[PDB]
Amino acid sequence: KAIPKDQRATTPYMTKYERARILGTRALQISMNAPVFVDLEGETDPLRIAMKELAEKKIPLVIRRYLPDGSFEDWSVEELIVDL
Amino acid sequence: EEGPQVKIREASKDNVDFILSNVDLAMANSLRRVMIAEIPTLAIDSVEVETNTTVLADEFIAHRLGLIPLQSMDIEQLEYSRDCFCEDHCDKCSVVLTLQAFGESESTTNVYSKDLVIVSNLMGRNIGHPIIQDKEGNGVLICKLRKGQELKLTCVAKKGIAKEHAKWGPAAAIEFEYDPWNKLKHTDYWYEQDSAKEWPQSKNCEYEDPPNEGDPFDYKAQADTFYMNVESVGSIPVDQVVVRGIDTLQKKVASILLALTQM
Amino acid sequence: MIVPVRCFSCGKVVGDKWESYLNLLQEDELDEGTALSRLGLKRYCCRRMILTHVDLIEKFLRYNP
Amino acid sequence: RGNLMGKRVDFSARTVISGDPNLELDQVGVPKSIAKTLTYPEVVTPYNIDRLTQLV
Amino acid sequence: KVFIGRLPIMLRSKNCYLSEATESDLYKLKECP
Amino acid sequence: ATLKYICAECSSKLSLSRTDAVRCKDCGHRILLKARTKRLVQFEAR
Amino acid sequence: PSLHKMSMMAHRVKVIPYSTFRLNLSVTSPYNADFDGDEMNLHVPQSEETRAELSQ
Amino acid sequence: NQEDSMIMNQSSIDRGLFRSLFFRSYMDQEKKYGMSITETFEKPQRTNTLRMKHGTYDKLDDDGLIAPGVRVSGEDVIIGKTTPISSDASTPLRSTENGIVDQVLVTTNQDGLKFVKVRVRTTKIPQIGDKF
RNA sequence: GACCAGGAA
Ligand SMILES: [Mg+2]
Ligand SMILES: [Zn+2]
Ligand SMILES: [Zn+2]
Ligand SMILES: [Zn+2]
Repeated sequence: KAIPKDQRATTPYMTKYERARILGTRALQISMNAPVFVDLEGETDPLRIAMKELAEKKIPLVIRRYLPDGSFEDWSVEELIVDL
Repeated sequence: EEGPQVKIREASKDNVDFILSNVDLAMANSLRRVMIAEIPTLAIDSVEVETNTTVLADEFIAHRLGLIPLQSMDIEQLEYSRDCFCEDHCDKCSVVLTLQAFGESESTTNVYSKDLVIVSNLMGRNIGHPIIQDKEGNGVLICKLRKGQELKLTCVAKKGIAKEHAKWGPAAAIEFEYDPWNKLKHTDYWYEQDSAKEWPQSKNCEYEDPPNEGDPFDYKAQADTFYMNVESVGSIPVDQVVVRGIDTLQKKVASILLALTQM
Repeated sequence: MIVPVRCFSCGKVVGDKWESYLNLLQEDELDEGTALSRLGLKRYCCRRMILTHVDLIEKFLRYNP
Repeated sequence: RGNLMGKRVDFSARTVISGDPNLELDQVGVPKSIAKTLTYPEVVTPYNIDRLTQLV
Repeated sequence: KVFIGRLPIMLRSKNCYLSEATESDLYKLKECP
Repeated sequence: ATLKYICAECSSKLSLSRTDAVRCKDCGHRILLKARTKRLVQFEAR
Repeated sequence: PSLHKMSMMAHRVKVIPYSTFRLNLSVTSPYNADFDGDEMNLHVPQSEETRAELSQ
Repeated sequence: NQEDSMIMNQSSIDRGLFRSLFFRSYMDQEKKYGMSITETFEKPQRTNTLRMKHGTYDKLDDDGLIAPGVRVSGEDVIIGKTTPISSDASTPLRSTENGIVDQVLVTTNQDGLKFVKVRVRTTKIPQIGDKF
């Protein structure tokens, strides 16, 4: 039933899988002519556009992390650390 | 006399043993490569077959026909069919050969390269005649027949080079050696006991001074002097394989300058 | 199955030499290592070409149409 | 076990392998023949629209 | 007297034609010696 | 002038057309062959 | 057989001639592959999402 | 030639090393349906069926056969056959394959059926994935 | 297409 942001306990870093899904999802959406929130500086490959959206933390997505019990923490890709 | 030099050691219809001197090895090698791979020759390249009653399959025969050496002396005044202007081929770019054979005898009847005959017009240039070095003058035994065995086909020979198919190779093996006493140490001799005893001296050891062990190793040294031997299949006379190769290579090195210039 | 024209390895013309090698054998009663050499076959790639050839066509021939 | 946990699948290919000293570690040499059979569904987009039209 | 089916013959068995056949017989018979 | 088929064993030409029953002439056998197209085929000698 | 993670790995395509899949010699061992005639399967993703999964 | 593969001399291959003939022989017949309802070796066209192979019927003579000498390839139709109904059955060359019709053979089944075998030769030249 | 049988990195 979702955990309040001030009580979140998971890694504040982004996981290989989170990132691969984030990049993949945006690139899909970009491929489908969705709005791009970055200057494609001559870019044209939706992945690289997405890798670039991610590099500038302008991806308006949220990872909803599920706990084994069913509850969850929502994390903004804004706020996730990407030393990954 | 000038730059690189030659001395000829033996010579025949089809073998030139000689010595290159005062040259880059790379150069000596390039000539070797060119001689093998890039000197133009005529060989049968298309075979239309009207009748075949042989134990040998159409293409099996076709393939052999490509390997019969043809007179390629004046080959440079035949055009590459690719550049000639006719649709397909003409007299300007190709020689037409014809082969008809029928087992007349009871005993097995033999189809030799001698049984080819040039139908096209030669414009009187040395070309297309099958090479025959044969003692009884039959040339390559193409195929064998029994009785109702009939072979009727037609050949179109074109200009080409070994890079495209080996059938166009004017030269067979090319013997190439240097520094027969390993004085450059360009090789390290495998041995059980004595590198000297196990490894046979080359004929060319006679043509350079033995190293004499009371001597420091000459690192300054460099490979010039190369004992070569060219052997011609016959489509072109040996000497010409050497020359034309020299020429062919040169033409290449030239085309480079020429492109350098349209640049 | 019939003599190769030209040795695979080096490319020396070989298909003319067949009947000679057969004759250097039967009539001259030379042995192979000489019969081959008499035909100026020296680089062993060319030696093997003739020495180890099995001329099956001569069998194929014996069937009829 | 054989229809659900596993399946025969579309967009797949197989052939003899051989190794290359001249490929980079993470690439694979694909025969032109297979390249021509195997497809990728690309969406028409302003980014690709000309290149895409070119291939078509 | 009476017919009772057919027995497949092993080639080159006593009962097969090729048993007694000669080399040139075979070649003529379209059969590899 | 022109054949359709060839006897297998005796190899006489046999120029028959459909609905004729398949069998050689003088030769008993029933094997019969096709005889190549007059449309001369060509090969590169490579 | 595919007993490893490493038994299926993502590669960059390089379309080339001849009819073999060519691969870098050093990736030979995690596949268990030798060129004594062994064939190999190649699957091709269809979604933008799935190629991501592969490359990432 | 690393790891149980080998380098082979192209020049040698040309000169004829390791080349092979390869033959495949396709086969067919007309199957009677008791009361003389039979099939047919023939080259068919359109005509009320429309259910027939999607490659060239044109290599066929009028006996639904190819004369041996012709290049085939793809699903060229090597044999033509037909079935009635109360108006296809043709045998295309193996999709993956190609070659030259080598021998064609027209004869009878132990019954009395039109029985046919078509052989096709190809030469196979040593190429890269080939094993030795 | 079932089913049986035989042979491969
Ligand atoms: Mg293996
Ligand atoms: Zn011309
Ligand atoms: Zn040789
Ligand atoms: Zn007959």
